[PDB]
Amino acid sequence: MQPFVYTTAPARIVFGTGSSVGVAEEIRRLGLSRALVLSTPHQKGDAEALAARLGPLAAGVFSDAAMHTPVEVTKRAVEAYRAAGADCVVSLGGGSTTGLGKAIALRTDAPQIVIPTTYAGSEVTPILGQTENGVKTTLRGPEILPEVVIYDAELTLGLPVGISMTSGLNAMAHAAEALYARDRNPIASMMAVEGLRAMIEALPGVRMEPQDTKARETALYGAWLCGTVLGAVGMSLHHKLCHTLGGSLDLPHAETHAVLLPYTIAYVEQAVPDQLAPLAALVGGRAGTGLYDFAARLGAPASLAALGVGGEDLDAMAELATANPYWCPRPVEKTAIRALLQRAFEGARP
Amino acid sequence: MQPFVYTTAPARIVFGTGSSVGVAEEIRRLGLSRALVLSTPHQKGDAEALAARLGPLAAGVFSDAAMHTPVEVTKRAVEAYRAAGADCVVSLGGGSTTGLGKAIALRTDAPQIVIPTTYAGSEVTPILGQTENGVKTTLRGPEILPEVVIYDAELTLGLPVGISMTSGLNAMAHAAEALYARDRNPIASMMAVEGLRAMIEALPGVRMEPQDTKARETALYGAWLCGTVLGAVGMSLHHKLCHTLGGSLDLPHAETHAVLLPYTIAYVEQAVPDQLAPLAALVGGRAGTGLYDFAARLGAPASLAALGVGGEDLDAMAELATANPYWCPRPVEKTAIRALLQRAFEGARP
Repeated sequence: MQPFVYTTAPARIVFGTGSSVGVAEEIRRLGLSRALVLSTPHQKGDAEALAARLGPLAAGVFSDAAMHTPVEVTKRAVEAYRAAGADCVVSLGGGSTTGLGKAIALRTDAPQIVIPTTYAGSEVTPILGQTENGVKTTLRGPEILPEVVIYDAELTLGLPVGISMTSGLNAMAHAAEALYARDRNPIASMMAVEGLRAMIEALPGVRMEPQDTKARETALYGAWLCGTVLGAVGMSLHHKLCHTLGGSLDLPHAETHAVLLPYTIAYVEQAVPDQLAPLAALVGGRAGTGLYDFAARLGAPASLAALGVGGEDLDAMAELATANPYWCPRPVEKTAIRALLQRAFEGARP
Repeated sequence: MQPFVYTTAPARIVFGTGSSVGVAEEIRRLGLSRALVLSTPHQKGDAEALAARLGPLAAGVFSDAAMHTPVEVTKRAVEAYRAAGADCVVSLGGGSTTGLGKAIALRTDAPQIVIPTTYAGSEVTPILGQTENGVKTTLRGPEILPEVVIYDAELTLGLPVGISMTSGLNAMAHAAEALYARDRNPIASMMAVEGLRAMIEALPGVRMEPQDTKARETALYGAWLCGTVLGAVGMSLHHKLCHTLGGSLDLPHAETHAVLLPYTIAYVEQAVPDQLAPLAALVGGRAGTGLYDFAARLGAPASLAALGVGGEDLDAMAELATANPYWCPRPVEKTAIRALLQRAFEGARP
């Protein structure tokens, strides 16, 4: 056996269809009483309805969360948190909403109750990416990890199919990289395999019937495990490239994951195919090409060209990706990253 | 899916052969500097050798750890801890030594760094048993769960084969009951299966070659996961029966588990075969009868009669077993418990 470290941090994860009826009780369980409910504009009404349900337990709604968690928006949200007299945040939504809550927590020590409605998995990680002056940078710390998460699959029925598929691939990216992360361990790897298995089973079902509560519950269960293993063992080249392009080119985030994943996994698989073998098994092929084929079954975008990236962007992106790199089992110098980005731009099978 | 709550607390688990060289580093990482090193009288030499190596970071050695964690010993240990200006404990050795550290932690808030040398699994539970002027008590709480565990298989090579087998079966019992816990969750269940797989692989290897570090590492990995699930979810018939029956008759603890497990698992398996299916699949298609066959493979005692129990004792045991009502997936009824005890007394196939 390879040596390892396995670490747990304090968290309370509530999982079940209809579990979101318990938001009030979870606020009270923390000894708190004035939540700022957070959303993007895409779930503004849902946030307002939740705030109304909370009554005296809601201090207000901030519905302006933004992709890539830009510092300008965080500054507004913190001012709103302070002015409202809030004592916690309730983050209703996807990864952008969770990210805002984390950015507020970093600045204010606000406890977070997160109600995820996508497969981003941010709700169970101590990691925060924030964008400032065209660069997204990541931080990790106990201040960032949400105290409480409420998983209610009924809240995912309305997630549009397209973003359901690419958010699903975003979840899979977490688990795939967990298999070869610097801080990998056998339990995180077991959980990563189960998360991948769940996503591979569920996403085609969700595509076939977006209102299928069984397929939605399986996908959300998978996303929980995929996010958990990201939080536990960290990340590598794939996440670095997503953060680089996402931040700097303002690319659609889940879509960037979906497009890059077959290429970044194919690259790493050349060096550690044994570590990626369990993923290769689940996709019924090689890990990289198998992901490309699976993403095609889901109808996900397959090229960076489809995301509006220009060939002229790639040099700068390859250079930026070598600043503050994430650990990788293969060397990831600028020449190699540029070639990988060229492959992803073209969108052909790895 | 069955809804669940998954709660974690802070813990760092360091796993690897030779890892015990890293105790100083773990004390430093906690920001602590005055460790009271704990042991039994036998491991006094080992404890003093560790304290010497710790230099500035050791406050002293207390080497009077005793079975069942008697309050008289704890009082002397706490007096030593407080007089030395200690700020944590290092619990080197068996379950008794882990218990002493927990008893000190209860009273002093001492962080615990546990270096287990057995399969007790106490190092990853929030449970503490104590004896006070003869009175055995059990408590549980977050203050009891050790902050740090260092698993070094090289420290387990001296565990005699007999107790290795029966304590290994006792560890498996935690995982088997975790699969049907009232508060079962997917992470505890995955851990449970993995712990069972590890013990099923390792224990026969240990029996063949007790000095084999590969088999020993796998067994210690199994013990960690089985202890973790003991710590995470509620046990049931098997544990309640071993506790009451072993406690009342002062029967050898691990041996009682080893004898009863096939029968108690068989009993529950009649009602919830699907929950035990992941275990049944590891032991030939039926969990209860499979565990009977597996235990025989290890040379474990196979009957209550082999543990000194007489036919005339069974009535009283059945009364004790049904004296204190608790949750089980199958009704616990005296008639069925009588039949279970008779089968266990005879050492017959379940």
